[PDB]
Amino acid sequence: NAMKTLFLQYPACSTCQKAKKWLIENNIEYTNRLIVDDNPTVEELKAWIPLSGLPVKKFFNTSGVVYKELKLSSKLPTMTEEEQIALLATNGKLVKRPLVVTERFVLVGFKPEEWEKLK
Amino acid sequence: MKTLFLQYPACSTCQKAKKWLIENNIEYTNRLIVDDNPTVEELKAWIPLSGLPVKKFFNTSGVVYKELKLSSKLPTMTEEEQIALLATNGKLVKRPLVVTERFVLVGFKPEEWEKLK
Repeated sequence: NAMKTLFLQYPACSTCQKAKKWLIENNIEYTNRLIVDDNPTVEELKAWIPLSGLPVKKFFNTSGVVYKELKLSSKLPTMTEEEQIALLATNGKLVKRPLVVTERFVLVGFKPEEWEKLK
Repeated sequence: MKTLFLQYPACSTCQKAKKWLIENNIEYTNRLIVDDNPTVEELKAWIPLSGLPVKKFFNTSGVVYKELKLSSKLPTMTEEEQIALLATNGKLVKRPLVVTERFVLVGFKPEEWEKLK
């Protein structure tokens, strides 16, 4: 069922295309979602981050221009998780992509070694 | 290098960890995590190596953790504040910890300790 795997991406992004190619190659049904047009909300981020097992900074798009001009490189430490999550929910360009969300795990960016948990 | 195995004798998960390292022929050096507690310099290097949030290095069954309501508090604290707290006393740190040059493991999840060859 495609409703059990949520794929959040930005279609012009090069890592996304690769990931999407991998999901189809591997026969994984999923539900598409545009991370920028329909950006993660606080309530989502607050469920997705713990499931990912990763630091909240790992959910930042550090290749982004929006990241760059808000100087988040320097600012992120000085921010609490609450503040970092609140920020993330304000702009989808700020969120790492792609993300895949399932009931048991969340994957951040495209790491084929890790995306195998979906098989 | 040495493989530090930081633990608390009376803890049953550390006991399970130790049992697993011996069973699986992995060479380690025992360290008492309470008596010989992780320093700020150790935490600042170990935390990046584990790939976990700083949050995950807290002993969630310790007395300070519970009495300070550290589950509701920790997200209101910066990484640096969390590390300075963690360094104050060994009973605050999640156990067991295994430390090598390549990586750091926190708590005992048998599948993840596969990295130890």
